[PDB]
Amino acid sequence: APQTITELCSEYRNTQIYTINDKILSYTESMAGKREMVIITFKSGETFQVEVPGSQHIDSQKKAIERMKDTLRITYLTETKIDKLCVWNNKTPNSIAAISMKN
Amino acid sequence: APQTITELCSEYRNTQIYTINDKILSYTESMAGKREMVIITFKSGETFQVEVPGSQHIDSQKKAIERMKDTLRITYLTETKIDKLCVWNNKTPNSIAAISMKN
Amino acid sequence: APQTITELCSEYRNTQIYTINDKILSYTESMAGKREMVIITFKSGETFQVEVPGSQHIDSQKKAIERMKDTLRITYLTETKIDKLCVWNNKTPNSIAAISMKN
Amino acid sequence: APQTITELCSEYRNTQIYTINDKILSYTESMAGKREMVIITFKSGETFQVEVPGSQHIDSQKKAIERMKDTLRITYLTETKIDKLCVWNNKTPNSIAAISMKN
Amino acid sequence: APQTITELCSEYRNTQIYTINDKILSYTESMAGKREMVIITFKSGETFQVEVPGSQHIDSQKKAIERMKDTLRITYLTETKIDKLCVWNNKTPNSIAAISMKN
Amino acid sequence: GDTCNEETQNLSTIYLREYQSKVKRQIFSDYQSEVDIYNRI
Amino acid sequence: RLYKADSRPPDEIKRSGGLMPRGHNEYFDRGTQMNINLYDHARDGYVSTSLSLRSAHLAGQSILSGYSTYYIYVIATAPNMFNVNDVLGVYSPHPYEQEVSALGGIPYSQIYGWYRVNFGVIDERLHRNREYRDRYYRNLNIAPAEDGYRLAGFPPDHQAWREEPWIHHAPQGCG
Repeated sequence: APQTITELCSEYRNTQIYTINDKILSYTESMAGKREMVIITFKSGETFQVEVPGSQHIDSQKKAIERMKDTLRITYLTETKIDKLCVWNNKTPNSIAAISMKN
Repeated sequence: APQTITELCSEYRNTQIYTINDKILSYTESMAGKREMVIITFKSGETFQVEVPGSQHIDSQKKAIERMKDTLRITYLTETKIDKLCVWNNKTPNSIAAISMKN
Repeated sequence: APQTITELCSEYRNTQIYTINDKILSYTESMAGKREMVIITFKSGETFQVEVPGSQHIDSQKKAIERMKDTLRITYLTETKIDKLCVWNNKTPNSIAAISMKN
Repeated sequence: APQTITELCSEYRNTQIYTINDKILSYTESMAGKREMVIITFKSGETFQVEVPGSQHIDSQKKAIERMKDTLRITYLTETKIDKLCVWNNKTPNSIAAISMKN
Repeated sequence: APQTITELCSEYRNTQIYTINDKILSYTESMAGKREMVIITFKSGETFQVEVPGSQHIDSQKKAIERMKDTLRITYLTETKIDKLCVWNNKTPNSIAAISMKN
Repeated sequence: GDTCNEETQNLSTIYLREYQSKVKRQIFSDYQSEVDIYNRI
Repeated sequence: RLYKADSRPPDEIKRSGGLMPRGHNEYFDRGTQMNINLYDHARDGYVSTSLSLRSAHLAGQSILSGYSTYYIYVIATAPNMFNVNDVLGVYSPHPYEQEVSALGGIPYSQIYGWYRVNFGVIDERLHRNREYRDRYYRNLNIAPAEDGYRLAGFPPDHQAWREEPWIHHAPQGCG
């Protein structure tokens, strides 16, 4: 299986590793209709979302969508440094595919 | 997708961004039948609720109402400042639709 | 919709406000057959319970009872003071219908 | 319904109350097949388990089993002291049925 | 049942203990389709993973798979010390089966 | 009255216990792990 | 930020949840209940911090003279702290010491970091405390003297419980 976020991110069409190395600057959460989503921002200016569930998501990916929001919320309240993100660079804001944190 | 709460909220009809920039003063949670909801207030006298799950809710929103209640219990406990709220202005008390915390 | 726990408790039959203004002194959790419940006490000498899910409960309540136990555990570990309780005084110990905590 | 752990434990066959008054020494958690379970230990060598979910348990127990493991993780992580344990002594290690904590 | 992670680890096929006695150096989480998994690393230089669910997991393992992901997110975020990992070594990275933590 | 000396000790300890719960809300909230209420009920 | 020089190493300070007074084994220890009195402390449950690195180092040097190593912990401002000259007024026994006391001791999450001091010489390298809670302490400050007054602890016959401002905040049986 992948050993790293870069290695994992090598396998998808339309992905890009981003090196953030920073704690979250903003956290937005919306339960508004069809915008059931989380948007986070870094100081660098980069905005990233965790995309809305839809029928294009295989049931297992639904479970993981809920875990990524939980991880972003608690990363933000603990002010933890996110190291690199793997995002689908073809969506606005870029969609989060994976996330790593170190130390 | 939107990149800010101001932008998301603007996509709805009968919403109102509220800049609160303060921590929650009260938390009330009710498991009473047909009143299973959360109410939060601020120093300012302002009251907001997280709606009872009505029929006009997509299952994605169903899971999202629960998440919003989670977020509000841990913000209340850690005394984290809410920056802006996006709420539905045609309900009393006003209904939370989205939330942001900054820094 | 109710704007306070006093308003909210007042629309139900056989409920009672208890101003507590204290932290929980003890927490008991059970997973024994048919006694799946939580019990809390205060140093006043008062005891309250979160009902076993069962028979005269809406299915929406079922989800809210599980949230109540989670709130009572973390309220206990962090020693946060409960402000008021709305309880069903027709059960022994009395059952909790809603909880409020201030500041 | 019962008001203290000792009243609760007494409606059951093959249960026993252990008085601990101590934090947890170790916590072992397992996702091994047919061995999904938590094991905890105290300085004095008492070892207890939250048993594997299965036909023994009534369906409402399933969800409380899960809540028990959740309580046991945060009690460990926070070094909160456990007051008493109602355990089922018919198996080794003894199965937990109920738990109380006091401050 | 067994009473420790070593007796538990021993009753399996393709397993070995790793004495860790250290905290997690990095945490990688992925919601990327078909690779919804968590990877963790240590200073000793060992990469471990929590598998993607599917058909080597009896329906009970799926509950425990999610719990292990939760446990590893909180231990990492708080710098908690892992005592021992029992992993299936026929997998790359070796895959986690149980975890113990000692206070 | 020595009551004075006993009131100071009590008010002081109530001040400290309030502060300790705030310090516990801060550091114990880090272990709080949220449940999917929907998939276990 | 406030500065307190101490012999105890940060591993120890972490093992105990903070910089303790005598009468607390660790910070949430309600096992030993300590006497808490500000007036008695100042002449008793409080731990003394300074307003500058200079002052803490000086106080550190008399007390810990000939220690080859000690630290100067840099503590955040939060409401468990009280300015001793504002609360005890014309009666502060040591007005030149401009001491700010923490009631209860100082929890480890309130410790911003520390400087190593070798042979009584401060090593300028401030070692940061990764467990310090930045957003929480970032905007918190010392408790206001208003709140201090009811807690001053002057004995019941002390002329202070009948003058401004303590008369308006004297407890049962003081005054």
